[PDB]
Amino acid sequence: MEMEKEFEQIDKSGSWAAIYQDIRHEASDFPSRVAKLPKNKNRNRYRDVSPFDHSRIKLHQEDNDYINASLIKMEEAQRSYILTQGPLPNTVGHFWEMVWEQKSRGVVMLNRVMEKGSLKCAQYWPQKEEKEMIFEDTNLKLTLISEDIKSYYTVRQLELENLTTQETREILHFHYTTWPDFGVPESPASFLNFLFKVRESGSLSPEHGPVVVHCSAGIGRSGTFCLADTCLLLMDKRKDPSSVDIKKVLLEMRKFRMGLIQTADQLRFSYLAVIEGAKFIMGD
Repeated sequence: MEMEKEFEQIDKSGSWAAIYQDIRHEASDFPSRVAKLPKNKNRNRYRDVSPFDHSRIKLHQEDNDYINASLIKMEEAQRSYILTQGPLPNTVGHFWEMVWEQKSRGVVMLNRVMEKGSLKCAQYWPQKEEKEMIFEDTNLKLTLISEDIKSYYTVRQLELENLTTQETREILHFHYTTWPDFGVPESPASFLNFLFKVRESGSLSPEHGPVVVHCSAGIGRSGTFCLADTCLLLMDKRKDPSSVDIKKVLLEMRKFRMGLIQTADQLRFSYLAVIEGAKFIMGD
C-alpha cells in the first residue's frame, strides 16, 4: 500500500496511537545482561534504555568493555548505524574511544546540551579552537578545527588524535539544533535538508565505519533519522518503491536496539518525512 494513502487513512481515522501500540507489542525482546551489571550503573543515563547483548558495541579494553550503544545493520539497504545515548560526565572518554575504534567519519547529534531546563548530555566537544580537550582515561585529544553555524544546524570539523600512536583523523560533527523541547517539528523540510547534508559528506558511506548518531536516550529522534534514511534508500533501489513498508523497516531496526521511535507523534513525523523526501529520490 502506497504509504501516502496509508497516511491519510490513519490521519482521517485518528488511529496513530493504535498503530504505534501494535509496533510496541510486536517488537523484539532480547537480553541486555551486560548493561544491567552493577559495575555499569553509572554508564547508563536511563534505567529502561539498554543495548541488547547481541548487538552492543564493545570497547577494546580488557577492564570494562561496556558502552550504551548498538550496531543497527540494514542488510537490504546496505547501511549501518551506531545508535547511542548522549554521553555522561563519566563516559565522554568512552564515547570518543568508540568513534576511534569503529573508524567512524561522522557524529550526528539531534539534541541541545540543555533542554527543558535540565542537562540532556555532557559538553563533550571543544567550543574554542585554542582550548582543546584531553580524555586521560582513554588517551585521546580532541581539537576544534572550524565551525559553520546555520539557521537549523551547525557543522563542525574536529581533529581526534590517538595519543598512544600519534595518528590523527578528521571527524565531522553534524548538530541539528532546532528540534523543539516538546513534540515534533511542524514540517520535515529542515530535518530532510539536514539528512542530505550528512549524506553529502560521505559520513554514511561504506568506505568509513558506521556513523554515530545520538540524542538524549538514543532511541527517539535518533530512530527517526535512521528510519527515514533507510526507507528513502530502499525506494531508490527497488523496482516498486510503493512496496517499502515503514512499519516493517522499523520492526527490523528494533531487532538491534529497543524502543526506536518513542511516541505516536514521532511515528507520524517519520511517515511525513519519508513521503516528502521521496519527492526528490524518485526524480523530482
